Amino acid sequence: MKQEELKRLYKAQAIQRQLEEVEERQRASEIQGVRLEKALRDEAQLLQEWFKLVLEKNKLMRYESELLIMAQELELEDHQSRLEQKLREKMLKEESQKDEKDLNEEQEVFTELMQVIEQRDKLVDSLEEQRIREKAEDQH
Amino acid sequence: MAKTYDYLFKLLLIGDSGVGKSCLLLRFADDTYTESYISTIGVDFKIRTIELDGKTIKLQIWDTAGQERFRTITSSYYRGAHGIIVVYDVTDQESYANVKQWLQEIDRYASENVNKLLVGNKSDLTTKKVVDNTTAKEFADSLGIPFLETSAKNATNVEQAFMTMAAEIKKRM
Ligand SMILES: Nc1nc2c(ncn2[C@@H]2O[C@H](COP(=O)(O)OP(=O)(O)NP(=O)(O)O)[C@@H](O)[C@H]2O)c(=O)[nH]1
Ligand SMILES: [Mg+2]
Repeated sequence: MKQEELKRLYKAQAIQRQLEEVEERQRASEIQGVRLEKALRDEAQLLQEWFKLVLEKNKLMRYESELLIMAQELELEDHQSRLEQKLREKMLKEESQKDEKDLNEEQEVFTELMQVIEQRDKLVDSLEEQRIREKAEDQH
Repeated sequence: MAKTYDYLFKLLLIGDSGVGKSCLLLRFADDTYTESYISTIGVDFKIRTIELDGKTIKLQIWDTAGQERFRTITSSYYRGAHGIIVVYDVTDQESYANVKQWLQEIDRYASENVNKLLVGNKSDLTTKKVVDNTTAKEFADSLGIPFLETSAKNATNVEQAFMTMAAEIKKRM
């Protein structure tokens, strides 16, 4: 019995099927590229087909990289959920009652939780760091 | 699939423990709500992307613990924010008084031109309301800061609050 960790695994499953659909368009796209190189030898019909292929290849490249992050995001969101729960259980005790080994691992979960949240933020930032160069690339 | 966005805005929620900072974030980002009170451990954030005028903005909404034991943790995250919502409880006078100290926490640790917005949450409980809308409004005007009464419980105005917050960040920079 689960709760809106259900939303997490459905989204995960969706992203993996989206990665698989991209790795097949990537194989398809690269099979065409070798076809048009040999057709290099009107040629306007094939010159614009290879033009479309360049854009298409670049889109799948940008899209794969983003999907891979979205999958790391949900794995971190799941780890955060487990750490947060673990920490709360250790906080149910009153601090007089916890001996020194409690505080050490209670401290440890809290820092691990803060570190999981930091990598969530590093992924958010990296999404912009790659969004900022994509408009430097789309300036053409 | 892929989510393409125009700008990224970092937001912060701050205010006394209990005023409803986490429930507001839950209402806005996940469209849920809980009557259980679970104190925020340190900080957390959630994403929501919004359509404002021409553009798609991605809102990283940081949620801070209101308990003083975490203030040193929570003040790290003031600096890199574009926007900071100060939340108080309509049924608690002392939480509205303490708005002033949270504003001084902003001036101490935030960036000089951070955007600011005042929110009196829990408008639902008309019975035990104590802080009058006009006293708060009056306070907020002539800081040049906007103001709104919300209820995360029944959802009143919470999108408006976050949308207004986005508007004023876009005017700037
Ligand atoms: N009636 C009503 N109760 C609300 C509303 N928003 C929050 N609450 C209640 O107020 C309590 C505190 O909410 P919570 O979001 O946990 O507060 P907080 O500001 O995050 N506290 P902290 O700083 O400790 O994390 C919750 O039990 C919740 O049910 C609201 O709009 N109306
Ligand atoms: Mg909370």
